[PDB]
Amino acid sequence: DILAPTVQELANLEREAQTSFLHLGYLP
Amino acid sequence: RSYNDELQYLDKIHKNCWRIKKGFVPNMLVEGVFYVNDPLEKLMFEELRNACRGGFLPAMKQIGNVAALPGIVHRSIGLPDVHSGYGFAIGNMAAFDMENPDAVVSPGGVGFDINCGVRLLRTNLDEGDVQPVKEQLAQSLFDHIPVGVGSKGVIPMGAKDLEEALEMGVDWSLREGYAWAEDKEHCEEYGRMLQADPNKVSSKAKKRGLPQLGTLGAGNHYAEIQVVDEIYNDYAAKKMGIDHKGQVCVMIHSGSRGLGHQVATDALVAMEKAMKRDRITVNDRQLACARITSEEGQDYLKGMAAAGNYAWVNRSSMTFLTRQAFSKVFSTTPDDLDMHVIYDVSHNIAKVEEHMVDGRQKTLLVHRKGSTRAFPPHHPLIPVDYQLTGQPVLIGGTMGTCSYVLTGTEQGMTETFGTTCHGAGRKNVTDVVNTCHDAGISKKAIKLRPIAVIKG
Amino acid sequence: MFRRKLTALEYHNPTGFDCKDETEFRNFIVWLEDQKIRHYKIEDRGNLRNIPSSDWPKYFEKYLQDVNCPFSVQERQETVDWLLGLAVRFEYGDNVEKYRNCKPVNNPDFKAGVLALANLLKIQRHDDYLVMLKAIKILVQERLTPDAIAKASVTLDKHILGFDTGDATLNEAAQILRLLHIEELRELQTKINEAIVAVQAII
Amino acid sequence: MESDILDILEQLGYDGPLAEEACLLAECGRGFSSSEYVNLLTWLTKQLTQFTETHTADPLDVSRLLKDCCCPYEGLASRLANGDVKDTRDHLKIILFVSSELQSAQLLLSKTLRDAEEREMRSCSPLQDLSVICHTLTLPDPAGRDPTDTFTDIQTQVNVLLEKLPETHIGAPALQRSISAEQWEELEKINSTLSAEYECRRRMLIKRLDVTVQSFSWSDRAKVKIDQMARAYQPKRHSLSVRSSVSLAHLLAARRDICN
Amino acid sequence: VSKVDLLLHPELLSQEFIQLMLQERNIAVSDPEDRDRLTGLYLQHVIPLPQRELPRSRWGKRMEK
Repeated sequence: DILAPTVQELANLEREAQTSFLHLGYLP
Repeated sequence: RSYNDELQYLDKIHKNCWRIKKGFVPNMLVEGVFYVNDPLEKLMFEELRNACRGGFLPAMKQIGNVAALPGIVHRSIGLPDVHSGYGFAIGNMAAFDMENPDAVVSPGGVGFDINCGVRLLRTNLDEGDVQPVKEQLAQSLFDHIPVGVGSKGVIPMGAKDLEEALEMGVDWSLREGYAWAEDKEHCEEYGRMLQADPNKVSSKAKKRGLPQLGTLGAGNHYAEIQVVDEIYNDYAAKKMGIDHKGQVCVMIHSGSRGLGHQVATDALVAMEKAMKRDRITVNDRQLACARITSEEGQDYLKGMAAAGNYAWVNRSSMTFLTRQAFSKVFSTTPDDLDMHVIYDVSHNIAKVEEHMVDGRQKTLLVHRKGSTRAFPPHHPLIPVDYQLTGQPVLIGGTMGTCSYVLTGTEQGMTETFGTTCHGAGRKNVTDVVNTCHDAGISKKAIKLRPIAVIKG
Repeated sequence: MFRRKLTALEYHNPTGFDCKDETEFRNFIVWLEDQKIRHYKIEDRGNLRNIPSSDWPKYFEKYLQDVNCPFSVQERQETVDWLLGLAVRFEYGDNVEKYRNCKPVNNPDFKAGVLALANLLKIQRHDDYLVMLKAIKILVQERLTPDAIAKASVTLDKHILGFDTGDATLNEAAQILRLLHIEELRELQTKINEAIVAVQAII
Repeated sequence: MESDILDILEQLGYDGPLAEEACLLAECGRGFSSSEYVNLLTWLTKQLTQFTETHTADPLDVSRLLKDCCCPYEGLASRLANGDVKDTRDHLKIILFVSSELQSAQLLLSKTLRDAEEREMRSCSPLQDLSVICHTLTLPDPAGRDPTDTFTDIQTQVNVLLEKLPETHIGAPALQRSISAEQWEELEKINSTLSAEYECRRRMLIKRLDVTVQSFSWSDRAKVKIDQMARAYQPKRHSLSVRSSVSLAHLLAARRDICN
Repeated sequence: VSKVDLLLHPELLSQEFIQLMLQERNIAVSDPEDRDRLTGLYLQHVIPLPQRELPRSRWGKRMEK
């Protein structure tokens, strides 16, 4: 494809950041 | 039911937390809770007693009906400003796990006025500086901003411009030159919603809302100007840019005009029909719910996102108009005045967050009607300035009582899913703020008192 | 053949260049036009950019006439050399003086000196003898600079670490590391804001 | 071709009478007979031979150099060796070729030297830090010198600016408590995980900027102002990096002002 | 107008499209999996640049007139 889905991968990056933040200091 | 037979279902966890166990209403899925202090307990219990002794359910019973919908996890929560409303209670909070296919959305959960919020601007002048020209400034603000029912935006718009604004949001307002690069930073969701389709909006809504952009509207919407009164957290106030008392600020409270209401109604009328096929039954006919993985649910989600982008564009345009008015009055460039934006929160939006439940990570779609999102410090979705103090939460009231600026806490993120109050509601704003502070779900930083209010 | 001239212009295939080829010659011409000569705007080069068209040589003639090249495509090698020389000359006209002058032609005392320098500048001792040296480097660059000397004339616990390692001394180090990371991220965000402002100023 | 040769000579710098177009044209028309021409050819060819790996303006020697330097002009080498060609155009062509080759050789050597010095800097050695300190404190480069001498030099240098500025300038270190070697492994692990998380956050920020500029690019004015947009956006954008540069050295060198 | 807008933003381009451009221009590619190397090559060889300002030399003066 001549273009890549940028909004979807931005959402993926945001979700990954949230997962990392939770795993750092909210792990029981 | 008997009053004592009704009150046998209520208990207390600690001083600022009650508990409604299962059995208050049929087909419950988990217990409900609400955060109230001693003054709020009296009001809630008087309302319950009078209801048990009008066509509106009591707030506790509406919490109970909300606590029965499929997919709901953790507990139904009533923030200290909870009061009765259409479908979901005003000030009620509920998060549904997307993993369960039984999970549902609710047009009443998000609200009729989709994504109405408060934006704060700071200014480096003082009360004794605005006061000599207070009347002139008020007149200039009244004339510059079109406020009222039926008023049309001063700046022009068309179908292409409206479609682009729906698709992008604050990006469109920032491309045309209406907002600086800093405005996008200090905005919830960074000013725009990722998933959104203008063609998922009914054309009637687009036709209705074309001339309504930049207009405050009637009701609780305003563009008031106020003076700092007290500082409770010196570090938080310094981070926000307010160091000494007497500073000037301007909060704009605005909604999505007619796009939000039309999207909500057009979604509800089809959602009611889809409920019959989807085999879903709930306590109240006003509780519309269809599966997340459904055409109607996805269509409503996209329409609400477009309405939110439109509301953000409207707020950015209002900010630009206020900046221009202040610059014209004071004969100075707005950048020299340091008329930046502190934050922008929305209390009528359902968003897909990633809270943690019972030590297990889960992606939750959270409804927030009449309640404002707050996040703990170091959360990766807050501006860089507020990564050490926590996300600001602005309690936009009305004329009279003083608006507040709280900050989120670590306890609130794991307890109430990072949600706090968003005003007094249909009660005392100070009592609600004190209840939130004592419950460990917020901490106040600045108190601001109004001088001039622009309503319609 | 054209090896030195192409290498001076930083070509990606200095050796594999062939003048007599058909498509690759056009590829090189467009690369030279949009990289090492830059005569017209980006959008105007479109007719020259279209490689496989049969009307491309006419646009090539127009381009050669616009730059006022003394030769034409009747001698492909001649124009190749002239354009390479023009590009090298353009690169030369940046700093003439420096380009004209080019012409081919664990110790214990070390550790003791580093320790003394660190002690003078209040740097805690470390196991590795290179870490504190880098610390002095950063300290001197940040504070012992002309800007800082020209400009010369809240408790730690009040911040939130966001977690708890269970220690009383590692917590301070964690807080300091978090503050440094936050400062770097703020610098990046400031650069991003500057870029957005610069782009939007054009419109 | 007179303009190109004049521009090349001006770029290279010439104090001769060649600054006049008429004089250069007359000399070129004269041919090899003019002493100015042979002197200039010798002046160029000595440097050209110095620059080339294989290391008198007689036709045989310059033709041999043309053959060796891969001169691509059609028949220039053979006709120059024979001497049959006397046209001024040949003189302009050979002058242009030799001058351009010399300029290209100079550019190549300068770029190679810059790349070599950058590679030497890239090495993680104390030399880079010492050079940075000496350069920022106007001191001679310690490379090739005795380490004790340079250390004493920087030692003596530091104090002379220490007392000139107020004492409360450097400040006290923020890391006050002493840390044993046992805790350093745990500190390094904490730094590593923090670096990974903040790298992810930085990447998300850069992607947000990417989306915003993509939304910008669809404007109607964005289709008519491509030059200015490219010029004002490419160098600003392609300098951002996702890598986080925080290390333990920053922790050691951090002062009490960052912890306020 | 579309081609120049496509070539000027390597950030938004897909991996396959960047690889296709690099192969079309006969550019040597190493470690194709890594995006950093591909973006570096594209920025170093393929991306266009704005028009250069007129040089101080005589050629620039002639071009201006």
